[PDB]
Amino acid sequence: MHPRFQTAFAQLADNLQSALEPILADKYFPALLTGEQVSSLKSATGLDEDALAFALLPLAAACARTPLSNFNVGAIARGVSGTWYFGANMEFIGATMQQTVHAEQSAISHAWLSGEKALAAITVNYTPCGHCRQFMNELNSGLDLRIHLPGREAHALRDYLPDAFGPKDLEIKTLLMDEQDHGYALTGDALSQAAIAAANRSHMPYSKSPSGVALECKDGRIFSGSYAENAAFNPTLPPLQGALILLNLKGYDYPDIQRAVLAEKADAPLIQWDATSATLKALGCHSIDRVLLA
Amino acid sequence: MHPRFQTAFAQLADNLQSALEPILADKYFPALLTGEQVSSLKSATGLDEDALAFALLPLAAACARTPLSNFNVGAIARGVSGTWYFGANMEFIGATMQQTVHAEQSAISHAWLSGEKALAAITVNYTPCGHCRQFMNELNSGLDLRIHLPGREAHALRDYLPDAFGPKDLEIKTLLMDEQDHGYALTGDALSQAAIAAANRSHMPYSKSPSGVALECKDGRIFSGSYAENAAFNPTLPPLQGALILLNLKGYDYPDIQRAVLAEKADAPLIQWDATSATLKALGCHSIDRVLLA
Ligand SMILES: O=C1NCC=CN1[C@@H]1O[C@H](CO)[C@@H](O)[C@H]1O
Ligand SMILES: O=C1NCC=CN1[C@@H]1O[C@H](CO)[C@@H](O)[C@H]1O
Ligand SMILES: [Zn+2]
Ligand SMILES: [Zn+2]
Repeated sequence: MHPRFQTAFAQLADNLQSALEPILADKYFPALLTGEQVSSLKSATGLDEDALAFALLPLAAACARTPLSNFNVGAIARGVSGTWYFGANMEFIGATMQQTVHAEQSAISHAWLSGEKALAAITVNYTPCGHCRQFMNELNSGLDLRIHLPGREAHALRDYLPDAFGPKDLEIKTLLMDEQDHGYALTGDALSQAAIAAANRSHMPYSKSPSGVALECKDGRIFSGSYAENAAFNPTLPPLQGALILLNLKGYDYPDIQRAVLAEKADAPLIQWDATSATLKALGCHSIDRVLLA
Repeated sequence: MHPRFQTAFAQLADNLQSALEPILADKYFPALLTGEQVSSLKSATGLDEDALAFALLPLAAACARTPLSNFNVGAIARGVSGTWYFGANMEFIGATMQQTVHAEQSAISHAWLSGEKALAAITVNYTPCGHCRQFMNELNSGLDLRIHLPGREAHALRDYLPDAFGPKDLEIKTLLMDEQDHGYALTGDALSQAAIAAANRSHMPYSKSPSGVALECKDGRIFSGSYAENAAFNPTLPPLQGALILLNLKGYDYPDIQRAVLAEKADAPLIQWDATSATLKALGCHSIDRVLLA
């Protein structure tokens, strides 16, 4: 078991620990649960989904990286597919506040990047900040998304975001998690191609600047991230962040990072290049390349 | 009159135009109104504050810079001092979504930077995004801040941000707009000293990384910006943005920018350097220096 979970695990109910023991066994437990797994857990404990989800929060929170806040936040996105994805906040020393990732954004991207077509709900161990409520309203699930918090009745997003601002406000018809393929040809080595394919799924109706980032680990494993714009602009998820989310959730660490590539247009109104490099260097990765879309 | 206002102005009621004619006369009308001015306006039109504020929105919106969205948003912060500050969104081509500024952040910083001790209300021509609701909850006015939108009853922030996340959540006691002075000694030329003094007023209880940016225009005018952190991290206002807000609001343009300086600690957990330079270069400013706090 991945040391991160150690303590959390020790804190679970016996019947839960038992059901989990085998799953968390693998150090590379992918911070996610399939329907089947979920079902199994429900049988072993008497928990319902909602209560189960809350019960797991602490494992999700155990994946947090909070050098600054020391405030660990865990979230669980529930796929319409039945799969449940963990998510946790990340803070990067040597960068800026704008590079931070919220437990909520983590889980949702985890899901999205993983191929999830839509979410049904999200559970968080702490009420969501406004930035995250806004982020959520970009999804194809809209204001209907249900949100579960400890010691609270559940609610739809619309409740947490009254008189909401969103894509419609900008006359945008395609939502995040909707299907997209920008059609760029894949080229170069593996890393580049991963980066480009990531750009191909990017959500960028506002600026129209597709981008993607792919990271290669020491063991040759690869994590890639897609750009996701947001109607309110700022809460947009940069492509780098996507990759780092996967990387951390999947059990790796910064130092495991070998080289990275960023793909984007050269003539785009917005440019990820600087922020990607800077942050990566901050994390200690020095090999970064950029590939130009067309 | 500053060409930007041209059309807006043409759209105002006659008695309003009249009262304004003289104020807006100056090309460098500072996008702000003192109590006296306000009073005057009320007398000339029969408007009450709330209605007056709405009536002016279009001038505030006229200060917007929206190369991307083409979506002009105006806001008016009302000082407890009686002064009213304009605010408008800004989008920067060649940068990233995270560098964007919301009409709301503009007005509030305008006020804060100007020396305002606290706000009583804010009026916006469009419902606020979640990022801005969160930004607002960092202020010393808390959830009480009143928010006025067109065709809506007014409300407190708490209404737009139910079950809010904020500074208290992190056990923070000093709010934005509260009084602060970090006490760094001022040194170097004027520009540096402006930058450092800006850092001295910075709000950064979370990361403890004070920073400030000062810009020098062709005419030798100087605009400076203070760093303002936010409990939810991301909605934090970088120091550069502060300066650019002032610069644009006060009637200048990017090209008027001569040289810039950024002051910050070298050993700070967060670092503004990269983003500042990058964005400034994007705006076409090549002279940037950094000064190290101590
Ligand atoms: O992830 C969440 N969710 C609820 C509220 C805040 N945060 C995060 O919690 C820390 C405190 O802001 C930062 O890492 C930030 O991203
Ligand atoms: O300034 C505001 N206030 C209300 C909602 C959005 N925005 C802004 O409006 C444009 C559309 O998101 C961007 O410039 C963004 O900063
Ligand atoms: Zn959040
Ligand atoms: Zn906003």
